[PDB]
Amino acid sequence: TADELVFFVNGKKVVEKNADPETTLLAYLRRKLGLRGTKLGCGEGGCGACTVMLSKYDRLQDKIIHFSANACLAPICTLHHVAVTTVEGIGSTKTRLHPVQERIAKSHGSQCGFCTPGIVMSMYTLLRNQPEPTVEEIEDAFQGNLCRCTGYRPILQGFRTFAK
Amino acid sequence: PKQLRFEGERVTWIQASTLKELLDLKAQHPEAKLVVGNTEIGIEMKFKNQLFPMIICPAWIPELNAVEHGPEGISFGAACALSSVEKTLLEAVAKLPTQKTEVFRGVLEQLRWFAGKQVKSVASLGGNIITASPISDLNPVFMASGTKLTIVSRGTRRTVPMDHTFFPSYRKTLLGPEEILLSIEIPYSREDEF
Amino acid sequence: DTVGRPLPHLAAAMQASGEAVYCDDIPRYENELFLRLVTSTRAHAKIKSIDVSEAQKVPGFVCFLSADDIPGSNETGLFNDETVFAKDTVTCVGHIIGAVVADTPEHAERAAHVVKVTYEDLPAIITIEDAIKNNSFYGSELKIEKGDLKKGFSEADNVVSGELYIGGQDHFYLETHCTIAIPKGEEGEMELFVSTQNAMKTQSFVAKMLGVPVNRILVRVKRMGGGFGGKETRSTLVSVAVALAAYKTGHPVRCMLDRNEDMLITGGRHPFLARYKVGFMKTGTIVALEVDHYSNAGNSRDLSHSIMERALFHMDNCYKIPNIRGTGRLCKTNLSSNTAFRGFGGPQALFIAENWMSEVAVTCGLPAEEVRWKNMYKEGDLTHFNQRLEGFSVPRCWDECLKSSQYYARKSEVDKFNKENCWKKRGLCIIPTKFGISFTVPFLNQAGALIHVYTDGSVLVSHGGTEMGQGLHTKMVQVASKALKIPISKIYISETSTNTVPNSSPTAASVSTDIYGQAVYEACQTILKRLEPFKKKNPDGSWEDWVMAAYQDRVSLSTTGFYRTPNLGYSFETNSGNAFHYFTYGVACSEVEIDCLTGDHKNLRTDIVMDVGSSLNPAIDIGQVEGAFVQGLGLFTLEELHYSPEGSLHTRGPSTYKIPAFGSIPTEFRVSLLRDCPNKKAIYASKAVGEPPLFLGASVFFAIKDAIRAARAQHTNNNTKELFRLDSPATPEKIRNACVDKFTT
Amino acid sequence: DTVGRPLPHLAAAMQASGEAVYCDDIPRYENELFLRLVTSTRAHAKIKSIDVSEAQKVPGFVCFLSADDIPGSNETGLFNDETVFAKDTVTCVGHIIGAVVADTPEHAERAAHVVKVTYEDLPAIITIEDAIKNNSFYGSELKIEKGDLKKGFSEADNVVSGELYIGGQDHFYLETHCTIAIPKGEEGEMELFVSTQNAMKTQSFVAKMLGVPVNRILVRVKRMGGGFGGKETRSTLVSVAVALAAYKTGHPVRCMLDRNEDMLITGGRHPFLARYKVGFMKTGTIVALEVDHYSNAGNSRDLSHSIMERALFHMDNCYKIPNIRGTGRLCKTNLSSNTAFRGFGGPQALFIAENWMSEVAVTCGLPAEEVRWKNMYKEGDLTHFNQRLEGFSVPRCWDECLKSSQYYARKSEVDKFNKENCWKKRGLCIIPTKFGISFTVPFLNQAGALIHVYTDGSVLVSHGGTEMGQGLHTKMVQVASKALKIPISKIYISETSTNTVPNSSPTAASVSTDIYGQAVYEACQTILKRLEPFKKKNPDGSWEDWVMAAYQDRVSLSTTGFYRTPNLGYSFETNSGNAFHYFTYGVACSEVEIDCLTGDHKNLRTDIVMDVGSSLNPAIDIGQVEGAFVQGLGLFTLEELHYSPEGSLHTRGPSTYKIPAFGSIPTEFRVSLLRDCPNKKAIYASKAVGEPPLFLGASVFFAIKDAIRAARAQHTNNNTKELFRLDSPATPEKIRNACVDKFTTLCVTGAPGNCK
Ligand SMILES: Cc1cc2nc3c(=O)[nH]c(=O)nc-3n(C[C@H](O)[C@H](O)[C@H](O)COP(=O)(O)OP(=O)(O)OC[C@H]3O[C@@H](n4cnc5c(N)ncnc54)[C@H](O)[C@@H]3O)c2cc1C
Ligand SMILES: Nc1nc2c(c(=O)[nH]1)N[C@H]1C(S)=C(S)[C@@H](COP(=O)(O)O)O[C@H]1N2
Ligand SMILES: Nc1nc2c(c(=O)[nH]1)N[C@H]1C(S)=C(S)[C@@H](COP(=O)(O)O)O[C@H]1N2
Ligand SMILES: O=c1c(O)c(-c2ccc(O)c(O)c2)oc2cc(O)cc(O)c12
Ligand SMILES: O=c1c(O)c(-c2ccc(O)c(O)c2)oc2cc(O)cc(O)c12
Ligand code: MOS
Ligand code: MOS
Ligand code: FES
Ligand code: FES
Repeated sequence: TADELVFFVNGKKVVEKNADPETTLLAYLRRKLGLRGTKLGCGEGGCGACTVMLSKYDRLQDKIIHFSANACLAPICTLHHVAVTTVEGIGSTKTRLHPVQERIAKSHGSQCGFCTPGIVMSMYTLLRNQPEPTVEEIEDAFQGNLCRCTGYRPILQGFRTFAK
Repeated sequence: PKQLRFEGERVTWIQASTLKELLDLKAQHPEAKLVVGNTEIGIEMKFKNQLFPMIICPAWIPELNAVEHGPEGISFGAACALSSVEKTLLEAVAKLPTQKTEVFRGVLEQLRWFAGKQVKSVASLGGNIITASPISDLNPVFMASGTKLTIVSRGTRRTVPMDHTFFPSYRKTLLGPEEILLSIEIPYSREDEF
Repeated sequence: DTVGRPLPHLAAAMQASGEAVYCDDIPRYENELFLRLVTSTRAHAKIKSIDVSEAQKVPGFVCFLSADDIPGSNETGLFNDETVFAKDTVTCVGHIIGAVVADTPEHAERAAHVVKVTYEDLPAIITIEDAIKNNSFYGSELKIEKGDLKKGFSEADNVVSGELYIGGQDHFYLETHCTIAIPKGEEGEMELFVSTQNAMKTQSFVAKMLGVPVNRILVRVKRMGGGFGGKETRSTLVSVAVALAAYKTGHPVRCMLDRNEDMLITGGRHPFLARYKVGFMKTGTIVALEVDHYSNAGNSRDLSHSIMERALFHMDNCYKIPNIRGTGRLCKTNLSSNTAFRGFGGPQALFIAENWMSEVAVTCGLPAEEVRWKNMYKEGDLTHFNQRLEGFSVPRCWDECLKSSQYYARKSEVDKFNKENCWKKRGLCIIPTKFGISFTVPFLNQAGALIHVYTDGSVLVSHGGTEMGQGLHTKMVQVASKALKIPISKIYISETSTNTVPNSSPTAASVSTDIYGQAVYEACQTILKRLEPFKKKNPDGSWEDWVMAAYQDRVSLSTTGFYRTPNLGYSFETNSGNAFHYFTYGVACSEVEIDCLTGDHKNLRTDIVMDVGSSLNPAIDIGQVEGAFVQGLGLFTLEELHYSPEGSLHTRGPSTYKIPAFGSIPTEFRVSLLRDCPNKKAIYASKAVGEPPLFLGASVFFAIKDAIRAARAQHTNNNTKELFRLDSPATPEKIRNACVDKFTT
Repeated sequence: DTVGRPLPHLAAAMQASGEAVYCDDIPRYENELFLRLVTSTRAHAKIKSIDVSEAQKVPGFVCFLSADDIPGSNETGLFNDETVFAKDTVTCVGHIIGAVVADTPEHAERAAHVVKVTYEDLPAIITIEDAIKNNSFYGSELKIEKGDLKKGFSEADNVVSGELYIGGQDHFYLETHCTIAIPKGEEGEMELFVSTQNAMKTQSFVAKMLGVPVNRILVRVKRMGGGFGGKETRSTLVSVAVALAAYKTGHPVRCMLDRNEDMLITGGRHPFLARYKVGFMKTGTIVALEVDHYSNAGNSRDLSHSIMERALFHMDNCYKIPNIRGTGRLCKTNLSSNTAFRGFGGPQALFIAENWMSEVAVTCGLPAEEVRWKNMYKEGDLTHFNQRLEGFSVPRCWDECLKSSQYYARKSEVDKFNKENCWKKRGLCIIPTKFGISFTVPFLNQAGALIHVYTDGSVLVSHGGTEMGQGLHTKMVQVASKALKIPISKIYISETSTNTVPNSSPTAASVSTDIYGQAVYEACQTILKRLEPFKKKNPDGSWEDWVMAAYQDRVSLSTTGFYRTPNLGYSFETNSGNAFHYFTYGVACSEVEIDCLTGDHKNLRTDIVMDVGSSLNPAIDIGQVEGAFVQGLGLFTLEELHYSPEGSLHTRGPSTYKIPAFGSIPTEFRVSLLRDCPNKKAIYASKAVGEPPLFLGASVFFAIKDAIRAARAQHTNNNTKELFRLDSPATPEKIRNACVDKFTTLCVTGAPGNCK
């Protein structure tokens, strides 16, 4: 009666045999897959704590496209044949940090740390599309990401390092 | 690319693979909700406690995703993400005389501090239009410009410029039960038109 | 020795990789259930019936819980004036009536929505104005008075009088309230994982609720994704309900609030109303001041009394006022009980002070910097509460900020912009602050630590303070590393827990570094003394060899450390005794451009000079200054909570409540820490930094007022010495309407 | 004040309701995995291959772990002579090679069974005699010598020499080894819930294997379902493997051993072989003693050296012996490494001692009680290691036990039974014991506590000791209550953990009550001193009032306590300095009947009088005497481990290893604690009780030997002074074989043979 949902998370095949249409990707990542890096901060698309990168072959444009999305509003049933990247998909203190992770950490851009994965994924996405962005492109990537702790200055300053 | 069916506790979701499936499904289930970005429907279900037991996702259909540059304007499929509309319009603005891009520029101003990249990469054009919020930032531009809407049902087809009559009352638009919004032509501006 | 070095936050790398564990990231037990609060939709009403029929049909529904289920006691809250679960009557929208427990959080959400309550509405009191009209107050009038008021006013060249309102603020910690409760099944024992700044009250309120000794309850706090005062007491609303569910079911139970629930239920900063009368000389010299403060406390006392006390202690800001009377009252209303929010009543009182100070300057037609400077305290001065200002560094901060911000040159250029522009105006203001350091309740100024050295020489530090992003654990590691004379890599802090350090004060009042720093230091000293003989026996040996020798000689490598802040004890009866240990000082200068036609504005540049003594960590301390400043900029310019007339909150998420974004911060944002200003009163000459910078946010508000003043001087009745009321927050609505023109008319 | 009152074990109601939580009772995390050890089936071989292909096919299989997976160190054990996982060579049948991880314990089991190992055998050494022949020892000979042996042997009227073997013992704690390891995923942090007596070593060994500082590892112990020494070090064989699986998978992982795995892998009591020579007078007075002890240590050092030191310290039992030389050697063998077991080498050496003493009395043809009494130390005598016996109470225990057991009248009745019965005989023996109290390693005699008083006046006590059934926590609450002068209902102990009290010694040597008692008492004095000003201000107020006033005055209600046992430090080079703080004493009289035709026997009556100073809790202490005695009755009579010639344990469950049962205990079983003998040296005048009474179970062995002697006077010969060897345990086989008669000899078939 019911079809299989197949997607990928951090390079790994996820085969959901009983997808519920109501299930969000945030719920799936956190509570089925056990990938708790992606956070719930509002559930209404306004804070970006739940930011992940989505990737797919665009039949029209021909290429693979990469973009950021709020996992709190993404129904898993929209993700058939899509590839999800989370904060744990890009680097780890157990293996090696991604440069985006190192620089936000070392630049004092993370205080309580709850917005950090979301902002990391916003910057990371930007770099997957534009490896040499401008300062303006950098500020722009974060219009969907809130931080209550840092006053934002350190985050931009650490990421400015990626421009020119 | 084929039609997928998912079944949960309260909701049935059908991923339509072709325009025909969509129109057939919408005829069979006039009340079905069409989800693309889910940035409206996910909010109505969580926060207004609405239940929509039948959902059709048309995001896969090539016709709802087509960007078409014509003599009169640029046509976007209804499922085109707002970031795609933005990028297409930013590309047209940099290439065309200023006198042909007054409307594109207005659309782009409304899109500027409109949410963030995450919402704009998944929010559809058709979604913002048919939602018909009193505070939609795009509907007033589309209305003021007479942006043309191609509306389609099983068999029938029409193209109406958006005018005041398109929004009769609270959160309602002038489409019949079996109809969907297919594409949206945003016009080039004319000489002596600002 | 890293003390004074910009060592990054110890957890930042793991925070960036998504490896740092917050409460809801803890894995679930196989049998773990989920709780969701069922809450009042009425501001004031009798509960007639509760019907759970529909909830019971939801898949995975376990139970509904209410006051009848509680084994111990339904009375809770700091002053024992709250219910855990409301019984006959609700007293605010958001008031907790019960909870559903289900097998998934989605099922608990669904079941909770379908719980049907029947009410009989009773008449409600929502506004401060309503509360005053009904004499609906908690306790009696608070008052600080000094000098002779009916002498000062007799003597004053002029007076200014008026009324000012300042709206509240939601904490908007990125991680909302969260508790996991694990029932052990033996002797009422329960272990709780909680996002709270107050593991002591959590522990005590759970035990009281359950009817069980406090020794049965273990509360553990790894870290919070922000607290800001909001998890200092209101975290128990979730914790106690979760404990009850664990007790009833015998299963582990968790709850993390959705943002909308959190905004409605858990309280925010106190809104303040002030009526004031200031008397002054033609010179701008203040001669008398009378201020009556009113806070909107909501539907319980909570911390409201202490928040008003702090307000009263700061109604002077940095100004000497010979004759002064301040009063405070706490308004009892049908709103969620309001609570601690970074600043704790100080920013409200300081804002009231800068508001009239700004009106004094306008009335006298003098430059604002001149009137502020001429009224400033001097070194050795006493405050209105009769405490001496020792090491009063505002004059240095002021002078250095003026110089480095190029204030006088840019003031010229602001004036040029204003004469050259019709529908956009620039403003520029420079503001000081002082903020007193200590809990104003003397008994909270105590701190414990517990340190173990294991036989490999690695050190485990435990102290009563919690980490919420402020880098307290980092600072304690730098302290211990310096005190033990070993590198930081040998030292670890895992968590805060009631079984390692009991009876701890909430992590609050900006004093945590000072007091836990001292506790940690004393414990380290004890360790060094015990190790000293072994050092002498093996002088060219290593830390590891010394520890192992001490171990084998049966010398204990475990110790407590304790600190009690000396010489605190202010009396409202005698208007004497120190209320604070010392003060933290700062000055900010901010420039804005407003859009006269839209009420929008752009923050152009801000320069801050802050006295934090000798910083333990300049990077953390600057980070604290910038964070606090931006929270203050949000309080005064962006964030607005809005209620229906029936008292129900409208603004319940980031789409209707705007905290500062990446684009809200000043384009040029400079922060310097005052150099060569050691503080004899705290650990390693440092000073508390967490809360004192927030009020500097007001510099953006007074820059806005300055720009509105220019817009009015262009388009309305032209009196240079014309005053108008601008409440906080200065939103686009208020800014626009105040720019009276041919369109507003 | 409940000290001296028979307060039930505080967890007893919860144990009877099934509400008390042991390690495997803890709920599983949603993602929690299960581990099963993979173990050697050869005594001594090269590992040529491990094949996991069939295990990989088992539903739920996660991974196979071996030495290559370890991030830090594969070198473990108390003396660093073990591997976590064996790499190239195995050195005993239970030797851990790797582990399977799966999604259920049934799937872990299934997959482990089907892991195939290829070996090339090497020359194995299994028995003590194998090890002696091959010179296979750990370390060099241990020795205590006093007086002049040549002189002693010359003055002797009689000399008896011989050899004696005592078999080992499996702990048989009802709860087997169990660990849950929870990896936090930050900074190498791990939290382990473990059935262990030694949280400190667990924490260290896990840290060591992971290559992370000790401060990252938290070990918590609520309670054990029995320990008996077997959880003092061998618990880490399971803990470290589970930690590795947790590290590697990032999931919570647990393992609880099946009984058969536990008996095979985790080691038991040391079997001892003794070669002895005693010189005595025709009076029964001992003048010279020479004993060489050899223990079977198995395939690592573990606690073997300390166990042998304790054996030498007890080779005198309660007897003054002017000229004495005891040596000990540890045999290095291809068996699972043997470990602590209640008594810790004491029972083996005390058994050896009672054996030659029993033969002295037979040689002299004197009553055994008389020979024991004559040779007994007196108050203030020095031991062979030159410690003074102060407060030597065996004389008192002996007299009261003789009287209360009606020994002399019962001796007549046993003689009358033996005169009237041909194929059944009764035996009766009375035996003393002394047991030294302290760790013989001086640095372990240290203890910490941490006490918090909360603002409601409730008190949380934490100390370094672990509860394994002995009622340590019960006793620590009774102590804290008396010290603080508050009811016990105000005090609580939750568990033992390394983040509350660090660097704890293992819960062992019977000294826990003594040393944690003192640490708790000192913490309590500290609290009392801080509350004293408030009590003075409000002398008629409540505990709760004083506590709140102290909190409000910013006086800390949290403190450590620590105790370090004074004046300890014995030197083998000088044969001098105190090895022990004091001694616990006791006497047991036991009566048995044997069936000379089958070897079966019945325990008829046992009387015990034990000196436990002024008991903190007579109900708990009487419980300990009874429990320890029954374990000794098991050691000496019932319990027998048995191996294939290739070194493979045959006896791996209750069907083939018989611990005492309800039906095993003496029909009349009486225990008395000696009255009015306060012990000045320990907490509230009490004495250690854990281990001291276990040797008293030998009274049953020596009653059996007495009965056999009767059987032999009946049917085997007429030599009244014959000394036959009877090894421990005296199982049916050994008893039956020793009653030489017409059936053992086959004379009943018409053949000639060696009976009368
Ligand atoms: C945090 C955030 C910020 C936002 N800010 C703004 C803002 O500033 N200004 C603004 O105007 N909006 C804003 N929005 C709304 C956003 O623009 C709309 O939510 C979005 O365009 C809806 O598109 P969707 O694809 O996500 O719709 P969905 O949620 O998937 O569907 C929305 C509605 O459109 C209907 N629909 C979709 N396609 C068709 C079709 N082709 N034919 C007929 N009906 C169709 C659906 O049935 C449904 O009723 C914001 C939303 C979020 C979450
Ligand atoms: N990142 C961050 N900084 C913060 C807070 C917070 O929750 N997160 N709370 C503030 C408040 S309300 C106080 S009182 C101080 C408390 O911490 P301290 O005493 O360690 O400075 O930190 C401040 N800075
Ligand atoms: N019920 C019970 N009693 C027991 C044990 C045990 O595991 N269970 N272990 C024994 C051993 S081996 C010792 S050393 C002591 C240790 O406890 P103590 O130091 O508190 O006497 O308890 C003894 N009594
Ligand atoms: O955070 C604070 C707090 O909690 C309390 C308080 C007061 C009475 C109580 O009974 C209690 O538990 C707490 O006082 C304060 C006083 C300050 O000057 C500043 C603070 O930040 C706090
Ligand atoms: O149980 C015991 C034990 O653990 C050790 C020991 C020895 C060396 C070590 O390095 C170590 O960690 C422990 O000695 C003991 C000595 C005794 O007389 C009695 C005991 O019961 C123990
Ligand atoms: O004192 Mo901060 O928690 S308001
Ligand atoms: O010393 Mo007991 O653990 S054998
Ligand atoms: S949780 Fe806030 S945007 Fe998804
Ligand atoms: S670091 Fe706390 S919300 Fe960003």
